[PDB]
Order: sequence, then C-alpha cells, then structure tokens
Amino acid sequence: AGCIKNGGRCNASAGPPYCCSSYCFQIAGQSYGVCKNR
Repeated sequence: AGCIKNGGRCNASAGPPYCCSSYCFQIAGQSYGVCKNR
C-alpha cells in the first residue's frame, strides 16, 4: 500500500508490516513507531 518516507507511521508491537523506507522508530509507552529513511 502507500507509505511515507519523511514521517511514516508503524507499530512493531502490533505486527509491524513495512514502512516507506524500511525504517521505523517506536518507543515503549503508547505502542507507536515512526518510519524514516536508512
């Protein structure tokens, strides 16, 4: 599906599918990750 390189949304705690540039930054608090370049 579509994705965002400079600000994508992902979730490594609920089945991480794939980000726009293979990167995903998530922290341990609300279960939220952001995608970026590599």
